[PDB]
Amino acid sequence: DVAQLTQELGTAFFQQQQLPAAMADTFLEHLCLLDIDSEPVAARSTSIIATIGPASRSVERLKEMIKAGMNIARLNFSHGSHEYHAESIANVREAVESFAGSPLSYRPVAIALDTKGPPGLSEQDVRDLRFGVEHGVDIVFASFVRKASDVAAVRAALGPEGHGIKIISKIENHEGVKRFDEILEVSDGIMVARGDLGIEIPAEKVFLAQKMMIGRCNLAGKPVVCATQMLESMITKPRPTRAETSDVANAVLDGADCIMLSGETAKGNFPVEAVKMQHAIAREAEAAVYHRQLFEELRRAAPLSRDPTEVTAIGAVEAAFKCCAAAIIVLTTTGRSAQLLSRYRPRAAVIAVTRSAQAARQVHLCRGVFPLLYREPPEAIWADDVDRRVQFGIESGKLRGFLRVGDLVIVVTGWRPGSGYTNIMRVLSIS
Amino acid sequence: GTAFFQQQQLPAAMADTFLEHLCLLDIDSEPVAARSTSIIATIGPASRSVERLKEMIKAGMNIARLNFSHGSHEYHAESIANVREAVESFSPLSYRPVAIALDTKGPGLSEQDVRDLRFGVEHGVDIVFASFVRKASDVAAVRAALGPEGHGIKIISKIENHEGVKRFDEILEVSDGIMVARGDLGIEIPAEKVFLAQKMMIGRCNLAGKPVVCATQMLESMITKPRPTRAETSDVANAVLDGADCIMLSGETAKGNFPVEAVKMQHAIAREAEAAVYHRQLFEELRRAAPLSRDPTEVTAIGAVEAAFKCCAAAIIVLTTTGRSAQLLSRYRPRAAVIAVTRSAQAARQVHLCRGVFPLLYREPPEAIWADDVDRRVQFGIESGKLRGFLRVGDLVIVVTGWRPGSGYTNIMRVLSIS
Amino acid sequence: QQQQLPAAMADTFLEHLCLLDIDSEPVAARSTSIIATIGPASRSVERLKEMIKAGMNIARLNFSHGSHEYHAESIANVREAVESFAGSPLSYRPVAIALDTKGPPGLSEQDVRDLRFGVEHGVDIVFASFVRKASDVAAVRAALGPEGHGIKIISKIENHEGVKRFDEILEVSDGIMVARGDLGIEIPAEKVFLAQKMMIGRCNLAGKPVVCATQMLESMITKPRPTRAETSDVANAVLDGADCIMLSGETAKGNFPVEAVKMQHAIAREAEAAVYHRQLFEELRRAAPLSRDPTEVTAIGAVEAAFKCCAAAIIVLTTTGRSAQLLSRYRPRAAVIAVTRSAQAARQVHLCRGVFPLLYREPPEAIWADDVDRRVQFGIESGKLRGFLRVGDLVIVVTGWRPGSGYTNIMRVLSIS
Amino acid sequence: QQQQLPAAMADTFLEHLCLLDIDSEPVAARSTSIIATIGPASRSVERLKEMIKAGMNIARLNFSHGSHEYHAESIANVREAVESFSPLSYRPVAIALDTKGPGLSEQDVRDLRFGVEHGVDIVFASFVRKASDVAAVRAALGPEGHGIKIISKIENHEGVKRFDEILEVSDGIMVARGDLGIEIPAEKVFLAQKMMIGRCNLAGKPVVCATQMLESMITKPRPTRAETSDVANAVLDGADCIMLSGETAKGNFPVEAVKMQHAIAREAEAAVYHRQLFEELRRAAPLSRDPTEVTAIGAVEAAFKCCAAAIIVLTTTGRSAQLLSRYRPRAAVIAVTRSAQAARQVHLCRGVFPLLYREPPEAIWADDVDRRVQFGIESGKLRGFLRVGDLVIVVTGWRPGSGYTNIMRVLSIS
Ligand SMILES: O=C1c2ccccc2C(=O)c2c1cc(S(=O)(=O)N1CCC(C(=O)O)CC1)c(O)c2O
Ligand SMILES: O=C1c2ccccc2C(=O)c2c1cc(S(=O)(=O)N1CCC(C(=O)O)CC1)c(O)c2O
Ligand SMILES: O=C1c2ccccc2C(=O)c2c1cc(S(=O)(=O)N1CCC(C(=O)O)CC1)c(O)c2O
Ligand SMILES: O=P(O)(O)OC[C@H]1O[C@](O)(COP(=O)(O)O)[C@@H](O)[C@@H]1O
Ligand SMILES: O=P(O)(O)OC[C@H]1O[C@](O)(COP(=O)(O)O)[C@@H](O)[C@@H]1O
Ligand SMILES: O=P(O)(O)OC[C@H]1O[C@](O)(COP(=O)(O)O)[C@@H](O)[C@@H]1O
Ligand SMILES: O=P(O)(O)OC[C@H]1O[C@](O)(COP(=O)(O)O)[C@@H](O)[C@@H]1O
Ligand SMILES: O=C([O-])C(=O)[O-]
Ligand SMILES: O=C([O-])C(=O)[O-]
Ligand SMILES: O=C([O-])C(=O)[O-]
Ligand SMILES: O=C([O-])C(=O)[O-]
Ligand SMILES: [Mg+2]
Ligand SMILES: [Mg+2]
Ligand SMILES: [Mg+2]
Ligand SMILES: [Mg+2]
Ligand SMILES: [Mg+2]
Repeated sequence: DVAQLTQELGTAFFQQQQLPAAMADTFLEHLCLLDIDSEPVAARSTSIIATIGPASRSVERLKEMIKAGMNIARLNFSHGSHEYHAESIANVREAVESFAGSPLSYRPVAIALDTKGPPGLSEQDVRDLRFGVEHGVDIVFASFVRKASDVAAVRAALGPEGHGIKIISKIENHEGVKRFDEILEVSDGIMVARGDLGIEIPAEKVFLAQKMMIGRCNLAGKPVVCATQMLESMITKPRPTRAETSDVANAVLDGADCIMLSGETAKGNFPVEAVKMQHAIAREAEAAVYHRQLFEELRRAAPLSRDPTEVTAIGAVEAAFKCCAAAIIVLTTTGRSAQLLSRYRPRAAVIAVTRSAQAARQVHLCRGVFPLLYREPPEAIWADDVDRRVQFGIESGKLRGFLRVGDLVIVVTGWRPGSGYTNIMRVLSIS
Repeated sequence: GTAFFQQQQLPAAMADTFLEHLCLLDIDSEPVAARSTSIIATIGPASRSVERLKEMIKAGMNIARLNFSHGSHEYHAESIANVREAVESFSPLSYRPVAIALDTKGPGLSEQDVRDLRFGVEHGVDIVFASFVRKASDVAAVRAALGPEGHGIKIISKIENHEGVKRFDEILEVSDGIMVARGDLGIEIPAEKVFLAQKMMIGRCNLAGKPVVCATQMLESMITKPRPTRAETSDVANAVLDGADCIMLSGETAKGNFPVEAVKMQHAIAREAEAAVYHRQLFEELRRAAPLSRDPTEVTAIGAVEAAFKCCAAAIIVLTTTGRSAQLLSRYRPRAAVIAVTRSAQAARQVHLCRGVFPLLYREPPEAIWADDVDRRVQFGIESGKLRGFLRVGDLVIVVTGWRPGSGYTNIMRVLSIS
Repeated sequence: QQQQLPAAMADTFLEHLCLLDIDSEPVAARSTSIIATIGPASRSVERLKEMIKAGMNIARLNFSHGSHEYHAESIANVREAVESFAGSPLSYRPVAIALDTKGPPGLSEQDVRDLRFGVEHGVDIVFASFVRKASDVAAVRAALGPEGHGIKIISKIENHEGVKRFDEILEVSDGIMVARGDLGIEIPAEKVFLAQKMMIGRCNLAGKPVVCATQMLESMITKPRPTRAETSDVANAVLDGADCIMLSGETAKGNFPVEAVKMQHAIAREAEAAVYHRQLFEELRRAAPLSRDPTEVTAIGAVEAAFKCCAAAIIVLTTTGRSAQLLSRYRPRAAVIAVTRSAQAARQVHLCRGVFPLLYREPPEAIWADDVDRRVQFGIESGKLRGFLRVGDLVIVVTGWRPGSGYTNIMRVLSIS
Repeated sequence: QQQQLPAAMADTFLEHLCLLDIDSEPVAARSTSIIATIGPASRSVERLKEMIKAGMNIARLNFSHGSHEYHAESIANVREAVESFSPLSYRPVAIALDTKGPGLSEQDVRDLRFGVEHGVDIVFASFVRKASDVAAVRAALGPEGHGIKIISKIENHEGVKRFDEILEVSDGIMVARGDLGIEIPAEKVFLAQKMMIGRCNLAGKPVVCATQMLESMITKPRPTRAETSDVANAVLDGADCIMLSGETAKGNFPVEAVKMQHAIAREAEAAVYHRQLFEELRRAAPLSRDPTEVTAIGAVEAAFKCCAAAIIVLTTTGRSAQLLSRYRPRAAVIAVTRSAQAARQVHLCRGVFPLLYREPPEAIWADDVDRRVQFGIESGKLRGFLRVGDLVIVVTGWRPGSGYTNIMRVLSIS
C-alpha cells in the first residue's frame, strides 16, 4: 500500500504531518494514531481574517500582522466613520505594497467590508456598500442575512461597478438558519456569525448550526467562515484558554475555509500574537483532517458533472493524493479553477497563478489556495505565455519552500484563453 | 408514531455518510434521551454549602471532585460530609448517587500523596484522580498506597505532560481510566497541540472500553460571567462528540459566582451533543476494532447493544454488583440509556465514570427466591425509569441479567415490552 | 488457520479473495441443503439410504412425470430409508418431501389433484411451477385444502412475467426457486445469471428461502466427475446466497446419483467457508428495517453474539421453525441447531441455510422451565455427539419467556460443560 | 436505465444485486477478451473470418497436438483472415502459443524457437510451478523474443502455493482448470480461481480463466445453465480473458461458442458493481511517483465523474493502457498505437480496445499526437463507442517514446 513510497521518501516523511493517522482504515483508528510529535510540514491552508481597529491600524503593526499570517482584513462598519475606515484601508494597502518588490515577499491581502445590518436593506448599508465599491473592497460580509432577497438587495446596492465583489452572507438568527439553502444558493459563501447566533438561538445549539452550515458549504463547494470569540481571552492575555485552542482546531476539523479574529485584533493587547496562535493551531488541525473519509464522502455526495473544470479538478486532486504531490499549480483568471480544486480538500497546496490582483485577494476565501500575482506582459504565442506562468509558479514554489527538487507537482491549465476552459492535468517532476 | 423520527437528530442519524449526517443536523430537533456524559464538579467555597450542593445535584452533578492541592484534611473531611448530607437528603425511585473523587497534589509518589490516599481510604472515597501519571509504576505506587482496604477504589490516571502522553498505552493498561488534564498539558506541551493529545487519548480509551474525562477551562468565563463564550460551548460539545465519558468543572464550580448555572450549561450542551453523535459509524467502528471475546459478559453486552439498536429500545436495564456489566454495555455506545440496578452504594457511585450509565441504588433486602429478587430489581429499574422520564408504557427495553448470584455471571439478554 | 478464517478477517472483499486458501480445510457442518429429485435411478430403499448418508436433505417428486401410485411408492421408500436410521442419534436425519407441480392460464385441473395428493400424503413443501403473479400463489394456497395450510409454497420463477412480477410473488410465497431450465428457454440464456443473482439477493433481503436449480452438475448424468463449469456453478450459487441447491436428472435418471449428492456436499462446504461474512452481515443489518418483533430483535442479538465469541452453535427452541428462520436470515457462521417437537417443522427448516433440525420426542415436563432446560441440554448433547460442540465451547441459546410459538425474546451465552 | 445503471448506483452490494434487471440492455462494448483454440473445426480461412466477426481476440495454438507444419498453416490462415478486414474498423488478433509442458523440456525449447520465428505475440507456459520455470521460458525465447508476453499456466498444487513468486516474474496468469481440477480436489478449484484472479487484479496483471467453460457446446448448439453461469462468474470475479478449448478446436459449433461467450461477457460486465470495485482497487493500489501510474488513476477518476464514454490513450508498448485497465473503468480504454504487436497483445487487458494507427505521419510531433487522438475519436464514432456530445478523457505524454505519459485532458466530442 505505502511500502514502495516509504522506501523512496523515507520513514521520516511518513511520520510527519499526521501521515500515520491519515493512512488509518477507520475514523476511530485515525484518532488513536494522532501524535503530538508528528510535526506539520504543509503551509497553513485556512485563511485568517483579522478585524482592523485601534490596536491593528498602524502601518508598522499591519506589516507584523501580514508576516504573522493575516490574509483578509475586516472593516466593521458597525463602528467608526467612512474617514476612519478609508484610513484603515490606506494603511493596509501601504503595508501590503511594502512587500511588492518580489513574488517571494508579496502576499496579497483581501479587504472585506462587514455591514452594520438591518426590515430589509438599511439606508446606512446602502451608503456603506457604495463606499466599499468606491474604495475597491474585495468582499462584503453582509450582516443578518435572513432570506435570498436580502442578498439580492446587497448585490443591487453594489451596482454595476461592484459585480466582481464577493458576497459572504452572515447567518446570525433562527430565520437565517432555517432559510439557509436559499441563502447559500445566491451567496458566494457564508459566515457563521456566532456572536449574534448565540443570542438569537439557545447557546447550546450554536455548535449544531455551525457544523450543519460548514457541512452544507463544503458539499456546495462554497467558502465558509467561522467567526466570533475564537480566542476571546487573548484580548487581555498573551495565551488563550484550553477551550479557545480547541474551538479553533475544531472549526478547521469541521471544514471551515476561514477563521476570524474580532476584538482579539481590533482592540486587544496582543493582535500579532492572536494571529500567530490561529496560524499555529490551524496548521496542526489541517494535518489532523481525515482526508481518506473526507475525499470519499465528497466524491459520493457530489453529483456527476459534465463541466470540464470540475472533472479536471477531481482528477488533479486524485493524482495529487496518489503521489503525495507537494503542490497543484493552477492558472486562473477569476479564481474558479482554484476554488474547484479547493472543494476536494487536497493535502497538496493549490498554487494559483493569476494576472487579476482582485482574484489573487479573493481566493484567500478558499481553503488551501495560495495566490501568486503574475505581472509580466503577455507573450506573443499563447502556449508560451501559459508555459511561462506555469514556470513562474514552479520557480516561486521552489524559492518559497513549497517545492523541492525531486517533488512531483500536478499542473492544471486550459485549452484556450479566457475563463472557463480549464480541462488539462499534467504530472511534472521538479528539477 | 410520526414526530418520533423528527426528534433527537434522527434524520441526521439515518444518513449514509458523515458529511450528509452533518448537513442534516437540525437546531429544531429536540433531544429526548437522558443526558449520558457525566458531569464532575470540583468542590470549593462556591459549592460547599449543603443547600447549594442539593441544587447542584438537581442541576446534574454526578461526581464531586476534591482537589487535594488546596485545603487541609479537615477541610476535605467537611467537604465529604456536606456532599454526603446533600446526597442522602434525597424517595428511592428518584435518588441520584453521587461519587466522591480525590484529586491528588502530585509528585515518584510523594509523602503527602501517601497521607492523602490513606485519608481517602479512611473516608470511603470512590475514585482517585492521580496527578501527573508518567508511567505504569506511578499507578502501581498509588494502588499500593491505597492498601488492602482500598482495592475497590477506581484509579483514573491524569495525563499532564509529554512523558504521560508518550507512555499512554502502558498507563492505560494498568489504570481504570484516564483524565485529559488540559491545564498542565497546555503548559507542558505547546498549547496548539493539546487538541491532538485529547482526541488521541479519547479514541484510545473508547477502543479500550475504559472511561476518559475531559478537564479544565471548559466553561472558564462562567467563573465571573453568567453565560459562556462561543468557544466554551463549542469545547464542551466537541469533547462529547470526541467520545469523552465525563466532562469536568474546576474554578466554575469551586470558586466562581455561577456553580449551579455552570452545571446546568454542561448538562444542556451534553444533551444536544449526544443526539448529534453519528452512531451508524461509531457502532460499526467500535465493533470492528473490539477483539473477539470468550467472556460471557462481553458477548452478552454486544448482543444486547445490537438488539437495542434494532428495536430503538428506550433503555437497557442491567443488574450489576461491581458495575462491570454496565461498563461493558457502555463501551459499545448504545443510544438506549443503560439503567444499572445495584445494591452496592460504591458501584452505583463509580458507574458515573461510564457514558450512558444511570445508576439506581436498590435498598430492599434479598427475596428468599433468587428469581423473584432479580425480577423485583428489574421492576425497580422500570418504575424508576417511568418516574424519571426514561420509559413509557409501550416502550421496548433490553434486560441484562446473569445465571447465578454474585459478580461475573452475566449471560442473558431479554427483550421486554413495558406495561 | 482453518475454514478460511484468514480471508474472513480481511478488511475488503478484494483482500478476502486474495486470502482464500486451498489448504484451509472446512470444519463447519455443510449448511446449504441439497434437494435430490427422486426417479428411476434413486427410488430404491437401498439407494435412498446411500443418498441420505451422502447428504440429501429434501426429496423432490416431479409430478410432470409418473402416476400418483408411482410417487406414493417413492414417498414410502424415502420414509422407509429415513426411518432405517431412527435407532442411532448420530445418523438419524429428517428428510423433507417436496412435490413439484406439472404447471399451468391459471391453476390446472391436474395441479389441483396433485396438490390434493400432496396434502393426503403429508408432503412438507410444494415447488409451484410457472408462478407468474400473486394470484397464482393464492390459487395454490387455496388448493392446499383445509388440512395443508402448514405446507410451504416455494414459487418457481420460470419466465419473463415471473421475473417482472417477482416482488408481488415473493411477498405471498414462503420462498422461491430459480428454475433455470425453463428460465433459460423463456428469456435469453445469457441473462439467466442476472435473474438468479437478483432473486437470490431479494430473497436474502426478505429472509425467505431461495433454491438454485437445474443443470448444476448435468454432465454427471453420464460421467463420474463433473466439468470445471459445473463445480464453479455450485460454488457460486452458495456464494450468491442460495439456501438450497438442487439435482434433477443427476439423481432422477443418471448413472451416478450418490456421487452427484457427494459432489454438491463437498463443494457447498468449501463455498460456505469462503463467504465474506464481514460484509454480508453489515449489509444485511443495514438493509433490514428496524423491528419491534422480539423474535427478530433476539435473532440479530444472538447472531452478533455468536460472531463475537466464534460460537460453535446457536441452539434455538422452535415449534414452527420461525425463530430458526430469523436466525438463518443473518447468515451466522455458527450452526443453528433447531430443537423442535414438530416433525413437520424439523423437515421444513432444511429450506433455511445453516439450520440443523433435531426432533425431540420426550413427553412434556410438568414444570415449563424444566422442559425448556431438558431441550437445551438435548441440543447440547446432540451437538457433542455430532461433532458440532466440545466441553469449553461457547454456544448461544435462544428461547422465549412463555410456552407456545411467537414469544422468542431471550438470548443466553452458555459455556459447554 | 440501460447498462444496469440503477444497480450501479446502489449503496450496498446486496442492494446492487436486488436491482439487477434482465430488461436493462448492455450498451458498452464487450471488454473481456475471448481466446479461441484453433484446430480442425476452426482452421479454415472462411471459418476464421466468422470467428473474428463473432468476437475472437486471441487465437490459441495448442502445441501438445499437431506438428510445426500444422501450426504454421493455422497461423497463416489466422493472419489471412485478419488481414481480409477499413482502417477505422480493423480488429487486431493476437497469436498465442500454448506449450506442451515439462524443468524446460527439449520439445518446449524447439516449440518456443518456432514461436519466435513465426512472430507469436504470447506464450501460455504450461505447468509453471516456480519463478525459475518462467526464467527458463524467457531464456528459450532468446534476444529476438524479448517482446513476447509470458502468461504462466497454474495447473497444480505447487503453482498455487508459489503463486506470488510466479506472478512477480510473469506478464500474467492462466487459471488452467483442466489440470488444476485433477491435481487438486475438484471442489477446491473455485477457491484457487478466485484467489488468483483477485491477486492478478491487485497486481494489475492480466488473468485468463480457462477450460470447460462451454464444454457441452462441443456437441450441442446451446450451453447448459452451469456453463453460462461459469462464464458470467469468471467476468464478475475479475478475469481479463475467457477461453474456449475443445469448443472451438474440435466442436461442431465453434462460431456459436464464441458468440455465446461474447453475449454473456457483455451482460456480466454491465453487472459489475463498480462503486465497490473502483474504491477497493484505488485503496489497494500503492502510492506511486511514476507519472504514468499517477496519470492513470487521475484519468479513471475523471472518467467516472463525467460518465465518460471512453478514455483515449496513446501507447507504444501498451503499458499506459494496462495502467488505466487495472482500475476497471466503465469507460472503454481506446488504445491508439503504431505497434502491430502491442495492438495484438493489449487484448490481454480487460476493457482495452486496440486501434492500429496507419495514417500518414505529421511533421510536427504535437500535430501528430493530435491526429492520433482524432483517429481514436473517428474510430470510436464508427464503432459505436462515441457519439457527438459525449465527454472523453485523453491520455498522452510530454515527449515521443515509451514511458513519458503524464497528461490527462477532458474533451467534448464534436
Ligand atoms: O484554574 C485551574 C488551572 C489552571 C491552569 C492549569 C491547571 C489548573 C488546575 O489544575 C485547576 C484549576 C482550578 C481549580 S479550582 O477548582 O478553581 N480550585 C479547587 C480548589 C480551590 C478552590 O476551591 O477554589 C482552588 C482551586 C482546580 O481544582 C484545578 O485542578
Ligand atoms: O425420467 C423420469 C421418470 C421416468 C419414469 C417415471 C417417473 C419419472 C420421474 O418422475 C422423473 C424423470 C425425470 C426427471 S429429471 O430428469 O430429473 N428432470 C430433468 C430436468 C427437468 C427440467 O428441466 O425441469 C426436471 C427434472 C424428473 O424430474 C422426474 O421426477
Ligand atoms: O491442437 C489440436 C490439434 C492439432 C492437430 C491435429 C488435431 C488437433 C485436435 O484434434 C485438437 C487440438 C486441440 C484441442 S484443444 O481443444 O485445444 N484441447 C482441449 C483440452 C485442453 C484445454 O482444456 O485447455 C487443451 C487441448 C482439441 O480438443 C483437439 O481435438
Ligand atoms: O479559473 P478560470 O477563471 O476559469 O480561468 C482558467 C483559464 O485560465 C487559462 O489557463 C489561461 O487563460 P488566459 O491565458 O486567458 O489567462 C485558460 O486556459 C483557462 O480557461
Ligand atoms: O456486573 P457484575 O459485577 O459482574 O454483576 C453481575 C451479576 O449480577 C447478577 O445479575 C445478580 O446478582 P446478585 O443477585 O448477586 O445481585 C448476577 O447474575 C450477575 O453475575
Ligand atoms: O419459532 P417459534 O415457532 O415461534 O417457537 C418459539 C417458541 O419456543 C419456545 O422457546 C418454547 O416453547 P414451547 O415450550 O411451547 O416449545 C417459546 O418460548 C417460543 O415462543
Ligand atoms: O504506453 P507507453 O508504451 O509508455 O507509450 C506512451 C508514449 O506514447 C506517447 O503518447 C506518444 O509517443 P510517440 O509519438 O513516440 O508514439 C508518448 O508521449 C508516451 O510516452
Ligand atoms: O456579526 C458578527 O460577527 C457576530 O454576531 O458574530
Ligand atoms: O490537574 C488538572 O486538572 C489540570 O492540570 O488540568
Ligand atoms: O422446472 C424446473 O426445475 C426448471 O425449469 O428449471
Ligand atoms: O492446460 C490447460 O489449459 C488446462 O489444463 O486447463
Ligand atoms: Mg453579528
Ligand atoms: Mg494539573
Ligand atoms: Mg414439474
Ligand atoms: Mg420448469
Ligand atoms: Mg493443462
